[PDB]
Amino acid sequence: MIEVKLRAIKRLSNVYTRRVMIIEDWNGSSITTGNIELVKGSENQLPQWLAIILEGKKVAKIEDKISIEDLGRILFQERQNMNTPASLVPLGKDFTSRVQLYLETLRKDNNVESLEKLRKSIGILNEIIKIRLRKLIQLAFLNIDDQNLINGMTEEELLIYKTIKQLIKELYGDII
Amino acid sequence: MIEVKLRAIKRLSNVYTRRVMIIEDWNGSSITTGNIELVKGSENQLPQWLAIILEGKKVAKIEDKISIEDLGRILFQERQNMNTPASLVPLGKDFTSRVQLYLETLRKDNNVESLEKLRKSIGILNEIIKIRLRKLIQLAFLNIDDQNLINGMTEEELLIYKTIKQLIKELYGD
Amino acid sequence: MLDELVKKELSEEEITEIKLEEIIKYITLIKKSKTFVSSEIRKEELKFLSELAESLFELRLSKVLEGKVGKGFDEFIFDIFKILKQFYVDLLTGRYIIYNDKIYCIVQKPLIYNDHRVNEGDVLVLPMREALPLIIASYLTPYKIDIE
Amino acid sequence: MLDELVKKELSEEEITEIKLEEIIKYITLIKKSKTFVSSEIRKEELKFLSELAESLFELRLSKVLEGKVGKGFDEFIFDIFKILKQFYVDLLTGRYIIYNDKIYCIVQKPLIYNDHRVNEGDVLVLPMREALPLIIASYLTPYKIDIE
Repeated sequence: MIEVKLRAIKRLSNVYTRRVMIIEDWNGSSITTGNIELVKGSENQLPQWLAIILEGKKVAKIEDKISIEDLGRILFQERQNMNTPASLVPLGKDFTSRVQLYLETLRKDNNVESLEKLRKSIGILNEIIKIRLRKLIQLAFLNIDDQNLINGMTEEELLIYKTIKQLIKELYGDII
Repeated sequence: MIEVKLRAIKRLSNVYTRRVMIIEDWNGSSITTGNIELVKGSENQLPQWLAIILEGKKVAKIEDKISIEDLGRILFQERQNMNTPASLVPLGKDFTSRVQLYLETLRKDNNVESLEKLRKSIGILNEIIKIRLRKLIQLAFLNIDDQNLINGMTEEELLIYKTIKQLIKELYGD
Repeated sequence: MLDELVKKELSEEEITEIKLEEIIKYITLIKKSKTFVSSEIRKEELKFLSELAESLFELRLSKVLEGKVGKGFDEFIFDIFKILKQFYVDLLTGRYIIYNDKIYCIVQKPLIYNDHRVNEGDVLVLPMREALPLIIASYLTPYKIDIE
Repeated sequence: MLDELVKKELSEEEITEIKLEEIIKYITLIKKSKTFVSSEIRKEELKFLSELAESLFELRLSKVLEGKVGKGFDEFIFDIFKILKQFYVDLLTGRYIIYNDKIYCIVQKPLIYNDHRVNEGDVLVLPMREALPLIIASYLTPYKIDIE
């Protein structure tokens, strides 16, 4: 059943809302948004698949991209309370897709500076994943009121968290 | 999440082989065992569903039953190395079925002693499940494939262990 | 769009109640869009919506497999799945009369099989791959062997 | 035996090739057991065997949902499952014409609906709860709109 949820998560990332800065006037339509009118200098919210289409046409530019400075800041804050399970940094459901976009553009450049930022970002990501996963597993066993912490998880981390809590509950019910 | 496979594992345990000491002669047949002829004073191996039917008819008696002393011993051994993930007590594949049968007989008797002994057994099993889940999840997070440890896991625990291993590898390998 | 239904299905353990009006709402938008949405945007968008519709089906069928009780516009789809299950159990537990790859079935409604007219109460011995669709459509009911 | 098929289905990642010859052999065993097995043992054993057959269906259908390719005696059952999914996707992506709960369909074989005779090529508007079983039985196909 995990494979079904993996495909559903991957397909949901295409429709995440992205804050975009309009650089050129453009009026168009889609099934999701209907007819919309974009004006220069105004920030608007668009589905991710449509924001990428309008970016490739030099119509607008995506604003909330992740950077290596953001990855270093997240790793720093995660290291501040490594033994605190409830100290997860709020990332958001679109964090994983934005990271994959930042890493894909680094591979597309093929520059020496881009490949260096690619290796450093992968190293920072590995440390972030280690720290957050350990806090996540401990959080699943703590049985604490988790509503702001769930909002701060990525989509993939939320799947791991709820799968652990469901597996524990199902094993308890099957034995008891 | 794994509800389908948990039911399949439980339904398979009803056909697992159980040691039985025959106390009365009885000859019959089933689809699983075919034509069988039992004899007094001879230990035989029968499926669990057939052994329960013959036990209720006083035809034979089941020998390898779990007891409350066995649960307390498993909990004690589990608390000795509570922070060590690779110190799971080897339980086996038939532990879950024997525990389910132990709680089934206590709830069927409906005696007062069966109630207080049930509450004490639930408190022991809850401590055993929590500690073993701590170690098992940590083994999956550490990604350590030790053949000796995997054998010590029950079928249900092995499923949980592999599901989380595969989930971490797929999410953070993609 | 369909992402709303998929997100809610992914978060809740039980099967969400998706009323048929919700489905009509999204179908109406897909239909109206053909007059003012460009073909380039609409083709890529329909690909994403089709995949989301697959996921919604897969997520809800996964919960049906686990034993959750489904309610909503697609309950008639889940009932067909239960017919497949019951046919599977009856077959493997020896409740059907099997002759080679064929199965005994009792006719329920007037039926044309192999250019031959049969009526209710008749018995027909036909392959399983042809019998099961006719069982789902209530034209046939498998002859069930009474135990003992 | 059923326990062997369930045990192998749990241990294997792909769908095991359960050929029809093995199913017919086990059904013959069940029928032959009626001669020697008492009614008391046979009744209690029916519960555990039907539960194993139920699990075998669930395990194999779960693998179909995850993406495994199904091969064996029950391939015609998985094909019906694919029809349910394709109907689900076509519906949510606006490829059908729906009026409330009814759907436009093209008749494939001579059919009797509401005590009226319809012939091949005719268009019938009928509830989805009644159309889908007739689609699976090849009596109807849904009228498709090309939204591409």
